Amino acid sequence: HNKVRTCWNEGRPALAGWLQLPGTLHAEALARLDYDAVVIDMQASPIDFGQVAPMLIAIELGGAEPFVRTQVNDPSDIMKLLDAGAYGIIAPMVNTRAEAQTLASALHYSPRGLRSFGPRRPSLRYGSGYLAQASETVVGLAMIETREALANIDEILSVDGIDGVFIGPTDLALDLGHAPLVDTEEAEVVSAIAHVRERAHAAGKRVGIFCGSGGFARVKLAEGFDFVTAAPDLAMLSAAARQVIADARA
Amino acid sequence: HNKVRTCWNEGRPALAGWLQLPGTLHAEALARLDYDAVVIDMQASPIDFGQVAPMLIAIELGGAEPFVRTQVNDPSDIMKLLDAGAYGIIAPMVNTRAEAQTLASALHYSPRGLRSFGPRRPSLRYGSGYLAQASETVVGLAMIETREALANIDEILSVDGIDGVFIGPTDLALDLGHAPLVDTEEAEVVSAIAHVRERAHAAGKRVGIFCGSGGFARVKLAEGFDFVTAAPDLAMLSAAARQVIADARAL
Amino acid sequence: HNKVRTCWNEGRPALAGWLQLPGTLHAEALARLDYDAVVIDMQASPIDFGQVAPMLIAIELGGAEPFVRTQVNDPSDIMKLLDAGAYGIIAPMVNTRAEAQTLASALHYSPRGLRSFGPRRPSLRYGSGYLAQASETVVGLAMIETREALANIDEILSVDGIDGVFIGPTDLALDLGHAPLVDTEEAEVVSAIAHVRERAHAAGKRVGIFCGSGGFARVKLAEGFDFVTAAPDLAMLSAAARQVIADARA
Amino acid sequence: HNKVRTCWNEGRPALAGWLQLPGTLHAEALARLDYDAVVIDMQASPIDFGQVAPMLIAIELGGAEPFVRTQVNDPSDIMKLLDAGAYGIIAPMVNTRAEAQTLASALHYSPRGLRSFGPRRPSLRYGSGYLAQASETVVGLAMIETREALANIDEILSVDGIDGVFIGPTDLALDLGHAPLVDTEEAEVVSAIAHVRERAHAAGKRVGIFCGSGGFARVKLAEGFDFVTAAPDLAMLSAAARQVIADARA
Amino acid sequence: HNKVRTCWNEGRPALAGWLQLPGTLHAEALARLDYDAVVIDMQASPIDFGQVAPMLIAIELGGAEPFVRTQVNDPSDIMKLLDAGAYGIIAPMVNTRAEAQTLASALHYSPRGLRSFGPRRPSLRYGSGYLAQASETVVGLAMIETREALANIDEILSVDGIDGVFIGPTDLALDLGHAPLVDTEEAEVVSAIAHVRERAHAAGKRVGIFCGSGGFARVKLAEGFDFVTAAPDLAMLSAAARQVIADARAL
Amino acid sequence: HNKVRTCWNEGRPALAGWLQLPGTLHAEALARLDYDAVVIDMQASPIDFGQVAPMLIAIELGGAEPFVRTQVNDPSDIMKLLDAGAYGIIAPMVNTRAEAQTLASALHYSPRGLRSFGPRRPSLRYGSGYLAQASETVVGLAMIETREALANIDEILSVDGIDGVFIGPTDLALDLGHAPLVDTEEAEVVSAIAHVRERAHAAGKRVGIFCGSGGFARVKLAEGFDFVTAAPDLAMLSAAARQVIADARAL
Ligand SMILES: [Br-]
Ligand SMILES: [Br-]
Ligand SMILES: [Br-]
Ligand SMILES: [Br-]
Ligand SMILES: [Br-]
Ligand SMILES: [Br-]
Ligand SMILES: [K+]
Ligand SMILES: [K+]
Ligand SMILES: [K+]
Ligand SMILES: [K+]
Ligand SMILES: [K+]
Ligand SMILES: [K+]
Ligand SMILES: [Mg+2]
Ligand SMILES: [Mg+2]
Ligand SMILES: [Mg+2]
Ligand SMILES: [Mg+2]
Ligand SMILES: [Mg+2]
Ligand SMILES: [Mg+2]
Repeated sequence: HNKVRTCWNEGRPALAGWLQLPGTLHAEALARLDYDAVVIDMQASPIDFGQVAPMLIAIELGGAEPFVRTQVNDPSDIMKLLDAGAYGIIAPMVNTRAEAQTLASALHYSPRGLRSFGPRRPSLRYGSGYLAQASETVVGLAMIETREALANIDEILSVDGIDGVFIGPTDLALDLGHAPLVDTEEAEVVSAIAHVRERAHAAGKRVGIFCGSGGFARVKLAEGFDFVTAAPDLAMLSAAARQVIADARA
Repeated sequence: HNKVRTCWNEGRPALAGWLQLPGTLHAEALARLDYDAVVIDMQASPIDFGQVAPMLIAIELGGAEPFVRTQVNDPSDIMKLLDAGAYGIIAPMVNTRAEAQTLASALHYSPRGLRSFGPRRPSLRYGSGYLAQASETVVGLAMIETREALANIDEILSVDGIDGVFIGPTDLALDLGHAPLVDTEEAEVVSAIAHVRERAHAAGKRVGIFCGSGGFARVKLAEGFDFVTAAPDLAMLSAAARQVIADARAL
Repeated sequence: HNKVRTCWNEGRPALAGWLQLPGTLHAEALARLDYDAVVIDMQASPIDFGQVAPMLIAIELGGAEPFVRTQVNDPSDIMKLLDAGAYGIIAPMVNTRAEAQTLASALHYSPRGLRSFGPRRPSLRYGSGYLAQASETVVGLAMIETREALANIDEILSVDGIDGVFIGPTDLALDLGHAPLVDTEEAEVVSAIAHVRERAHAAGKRVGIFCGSGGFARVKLAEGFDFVTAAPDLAMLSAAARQVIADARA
Repeated sequence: HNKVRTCWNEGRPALAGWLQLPGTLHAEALARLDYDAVVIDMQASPIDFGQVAPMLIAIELGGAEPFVRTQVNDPSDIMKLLDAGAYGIIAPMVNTRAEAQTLASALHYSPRGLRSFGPRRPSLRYGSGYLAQASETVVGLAMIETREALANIDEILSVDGIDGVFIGPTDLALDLGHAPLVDTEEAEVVSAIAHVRERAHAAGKRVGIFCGSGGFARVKLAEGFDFVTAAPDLAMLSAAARQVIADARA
Repeated sequence: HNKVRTCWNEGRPALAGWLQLPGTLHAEALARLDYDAVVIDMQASPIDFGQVAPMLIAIELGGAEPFVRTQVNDPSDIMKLLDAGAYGIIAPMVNTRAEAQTLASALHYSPRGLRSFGPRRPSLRYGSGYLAQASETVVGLAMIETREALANIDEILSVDGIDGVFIGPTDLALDLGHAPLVDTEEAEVVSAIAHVRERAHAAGKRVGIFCGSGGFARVKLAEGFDFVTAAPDLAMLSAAARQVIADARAL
Repeated sequence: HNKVRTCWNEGRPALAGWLQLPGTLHAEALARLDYDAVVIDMQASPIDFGQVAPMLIAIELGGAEPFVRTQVNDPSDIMKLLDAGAYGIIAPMVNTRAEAQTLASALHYSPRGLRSFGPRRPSLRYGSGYLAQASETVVGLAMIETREALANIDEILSVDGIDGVFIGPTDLALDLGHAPLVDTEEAEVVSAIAHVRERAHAAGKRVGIFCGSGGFARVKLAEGFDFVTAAPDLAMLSAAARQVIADARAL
């Protein structure tokens, strides 16, 4: 079973890791922590497909559901990843109902979508009965990180075949005319985010958000978020080394 | 100029990072911090030659001195790394004078060593007049992490063409019959490390040490070690994540 | 000369291999067998471009025409591959005349198409006279694997600059509302396939099909197919190991 | 600062290298020569993203501004590269004002464009003030290599958010119905190129051109070109080895 | 637990696959079959360290024990593989007791061997209390494929810290002056293999063998070999394809 | 047939290219020129096993004989390259007869050597009846680039199973106390090279040499060297670019 979906079915949210660094060793290492999922970021990173492919295997062995935030909302790229044992897709810059249908169409075999049939790695996981349950095995979120996304939120949330939406808070803050700051106090950004969540849950759909600290993720979890990511590997690693250095040199 | 040798020339220590994770992005980032050097571990890691080459380029662009802890003390492996712009070499399990001579032979052109001439990247960095300073551009440390190497410390320090030694405290604890624990303070191991430190300085040679934490590294800097590494990327990242998860899930 | 095109000119079909596993050693090994071509599958596989590039070289040394089934019908991806010594392109999910023109446009230098000029590997094969013969050196098939493709078959086959079409029988079976089974007996799927072939040959164009067994490929060859692939490396390798195990344990 | 932009601000053109061969050693080596920039060609080459990523680092260490000629004018591919320390983008086959706006939109953060915010490598170069100066740090050229591009030159040059255009002379010669020859004497091709340059400078925008010899680049430099590339690594390497062989065998 | 050592503990053989082809997709797939272990050949293959690391992860996710046949019997190569989650080691051309001691030294922490401590992947799999069972988590086999190794079988079996040996029948045939043919039954070679088998069991040590076919492997299981590999991916794939082509082109 | 051995059989020299740059595109292109062979330098370069494998395939498709200058003279490294379709081996720093014997052992199947049997690519190229000609399909050269190797030239040439030697003039100049300069004509080094050439031919053995330029290579062909390499890709590319830049920026 999909571990995030089994979180949701058992009435609780998922906490996910977020990797910008390529490779299998930190991926597995983080996956064995009390993360329900680890997201590989193929957008704001040097991670291409050759590197993602072994990292999905690493996360699954680690005991976390492999998730990928794609470079772009592209049906054929999303389908390749599904076939490689990506079991969650987060599509950036989903701004319209049409783009969200485009996302949906990639996540589901006909007749519900137009997903190409060749399930190399999921067939090994789920076996010859994969077709029947393929849809439930995969989690699909549209990212909301523009003013336009915000305006089209109900129409995006109308789209059958996506589990929910995922807030890109830095892109969202920037396009709102504010500082691209993670975990921001900026009142407009904060109200926009709360508005996205309320609309999502009213549409009976799931909402997630990207966090830069445990402190902030704790708060989002308390406010009812279903899928919270904290924190990117490079940011935690950078912060950790800065502390090691200041402690060593004090 | 070698950033580590500059520290040493002004009679100050060098502080170095330590990578077990392949990739250029974290190698550049940590290199931009207040690290004098960044060591790529090619031993206890999934980093092979193909991954190491571009990480060297990134650490150098970062503005730290590129260091490698080799898989093994093998002269052909060491030479190929130096030609790929390793300016720092930490050769593991150097247990005998013969083995220090073998390290030494790789770090120096004839007649001082038998290093092969083909310095693809060094000649790009130091241009004309690289050869004239080749030996000083490179830093070479013999790793002490065995009973045998503890016994043979004086003969290892006698070898002209090495700068000094580098302690592996966990592997030394293990080989002295004790728990292989991070930043060990097992009394006997503490004694053996103190002895190595003193014999390095008595010999006019630099002494360095592997640290798993900022606390231990600060104490080693205070004990006058010349080269302190702190801490491995993977151990810093796992602890960082464990803490972010505990704060996220806290009542 | 293109070995598949020289098959066709000499009044006989091509039998091609089908690789989902990355690497050069099996590629060369299979290429030296009595395969006229080996197809690299960049869709239902972890094969990205970094891995495809050496595999094209391996197949050509092996003595088989390097063919690639792309992730997607994309002009710029197809052009890169041509430039890397892909000499056959099979484009998945070609559903409309417009998408088939899009395919055609990538395969041909102006004025016949809008192929970007920079023929890194074909220049080495064919020399400074490559331009004059570039078109004949490359084989272009549109895949037919949807109901929509089926409906638009004559219009697809109308498009100047494609050699023919290639049936995706599992995607085709699935979208027809049937089991995604290779080498299927399902009567609708079988009639649809026979209909695609008849229309193709009536349009004086070539038709191929993907097979999962030698038994089935034999039949398609007999029915007049011009380009038959059997069988994917992973499927033959999986089947072979299952036999080795049952023989060893009997 | 961007070294090409500082060339232009100081009233002089840029001479750039052009790499079709993957890897870091020749990249750094060429970057330390009296090249102001080195362009990595991801179109007419086997260079994918995994190989480009370390080559950008190599060029920057070498002391030349890392430039990339993309496979295709794609917003999400261009954005990934920016984030990887590509500081110049040359987009091939820019044929219309709309495609040039598409290019522009990728190069600039909102509100001037819709660039996704996650500046992994430029943040390390420029620091926390990167946002304010992001636009100036990057150089954007639209390639003109079709008749259609030629026809739409004023409209392309109208687009705010591109520095200028870059002539693809072989594709341009080919589509003009002439031989795809580098550094061509063909009178129509020569007049078209001179016309592109004149229109560019009249629009107060920058113009570049791809060259195959130092002799030709010298001439383009004299005619007022702002960004001249000479010559592709494989072509110089091939020519050099042919000379070595003829000298050795004489 | 080591799936091979579990087979052995219940006094049953282990059956293992054999990969010469790089990639994670076929390594996972074959690992999901009724193979106890899957050996990655890093000797007679284009598989280097960079490709081997993710194949280990895939075989383990597949649910077979990850095994490696090394390029050479070299302790630093063996240690780096064990730390990357090789739980099974087959070291080629082990011809002398000294060479078995050298294999042995890599497979065990001090004081039983001189394995370096840095178990990145093993500590993730076996968590707390890995060190307490480290030796049993790993399986190490000395390869017998020479005249010299045939002569020295008893002294190789005497070495405490190896589980047993692994026969290379083709390389042994070749070195005994005979055609290097797959699953050879050359009378003299058959005698030499039988002798190795008997001296392994007399010594209380496990004995294994390379098979190129399911037929030969079944006979070896019947002769009581403890570890049988069958058959190499590339040889299984070429024969599979040859047969599909012959059926496709048949009248 | 081996293109180098064919040259030799008709008593003509072989001319070879030399790659320090990873990638298949330039390896194919230069192989299509009038080069008899193309040597991949795995020593003074960032080329590891993973990059070397597909470059061999490209040089062979190019229509030149695939050659490798190894990182080190190590039999397991040499064997794995031959099985990956290296048909030409240049082993560096071969200084003693023992070291030539060690090269020799890797190039030949028993009983003439102890090469492991697993010829994945060679058996694809030469099909049935590869084994019958395996030794002649491969060319092996001992590199002379030291004082020691100059002294021991006669005992190195005595070793049956090597074709001859390959001079590294820069490394030989360096080790003889002189400037390590490209295509050196330092009088003493010229003497040492002439002596090596004469002792190779006296011994009935082939002699080859590293050239950094077409001029030097032409002179060596004229002095009757049997194998001349000219010139490294990276040195040819940097000079080519320097010249294109100087012409571009000229008044
Ligand atoms: Br945790
Ligand atoms: Br963050
Ligand atoms: Br066949
Ligand atoms: Br199939
Ligand atoms: Br210059
Ligand atoms: Br050109
Ligand atoms: K977990
Ligand atoms: K620094
Ligand atoms: K064939
Ligand atoms: K420069
Ligand atoms: K299994
Ligand atoms: K040739
Ligand atoms: Mg965003
Ligand atoms: Mg040398
Ligand atoms: Mg399909
Ligand atoms: Mg063009
Ligand atoms: Mg150690
Ligand atoms: Mg063997």
